[PDB]
Amino acid sequence: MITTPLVHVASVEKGRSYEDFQKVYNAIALKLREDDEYDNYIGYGPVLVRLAWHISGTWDKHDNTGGSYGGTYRFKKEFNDPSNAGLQNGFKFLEPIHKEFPWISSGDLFSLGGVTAVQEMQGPKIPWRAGRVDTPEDTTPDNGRLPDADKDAGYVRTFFQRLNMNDREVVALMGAHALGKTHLKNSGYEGPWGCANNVFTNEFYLNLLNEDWKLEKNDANNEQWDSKSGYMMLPTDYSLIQDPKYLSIVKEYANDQDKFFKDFSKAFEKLLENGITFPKDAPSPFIFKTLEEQGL
Ligand code: HEM
Repeated sequence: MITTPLVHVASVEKGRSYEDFQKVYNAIALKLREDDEYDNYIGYGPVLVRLAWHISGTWDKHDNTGGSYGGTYRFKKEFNDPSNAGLQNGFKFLEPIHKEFPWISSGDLFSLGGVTAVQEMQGPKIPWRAGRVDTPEDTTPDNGRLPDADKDAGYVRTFFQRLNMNDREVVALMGAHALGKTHLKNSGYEGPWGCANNVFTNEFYLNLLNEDWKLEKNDANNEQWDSKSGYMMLPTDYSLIQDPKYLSIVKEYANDQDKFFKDFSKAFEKLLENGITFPKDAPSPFIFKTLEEQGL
């Protein structure tokens, strides 16, 4: 025995088109607007984006294991990954939604939520594609493919390689750290990254470059970069600044929100599609209208 990389073919939910997804979208979107009290009124947007990434983040380019495709997060093994501590809130918010549209696969719904959360938070438009098919439980990836936080630029670069992401991709995607914040209880990390943490903007790069960062120890006994302004950064975050390579992307993005959003949009979609072979007859990526765009 030899390891051919699996091949995952996207098969659109039987009989669904643009209009159906848009509906899933608006639901998620409306429920975001409605459950505003979550996490100190930060809302469910950031967790939802955290959920889409972590479901895609199990991917291993070599043997085509993990990734969005299978919706394996719905299983225990994955669901209980110490790395996904806190994600249950997102699962919990997506549920009722899955009730209303039972016909959507899990990878599809989970991926779709992140996209929504992104657009709903005024970030860019992320072209999405349907077609992920739930896979059995044995197809769940063992715990541990998710990055550790107490590392450096070397680790982060080596890590992203497994997901086929390059430096510009890594920095673009990291910017999502402007959303939500760290909860000690989840991660051993505590605190926000900046002020506008439920509106997607380039705040993370700016902060990274303009604040006065100091390595301290949290109540969890780990080290984090604290700014006097009350923000924080992970070591992996602070590293985007020690690497010289990384550092000029950060500057470019802190300099142009615009580029930043294009770069992210293209990479986030990639993250969400890693591992899936879409047939050529497959349709194009949809691009959901936001509620606003819809007058809803
Ligand atoms: C080196 C890579 C990464 C590491 C080590 C890292 C780790 C972290 C940690 C530990 C937290 C706090 C979790 C908690 O305590 O609730 C966090 C939060 C989160 N992560 Fe990352 N992150 C990684 C990559 C990224 C990626 C690429 C994305 C999205 C594109 C991102 C999006 C988020 C967001 C939006 C949250 C906020 C979660 C919330 O507010 O509950 N992260 N991540």
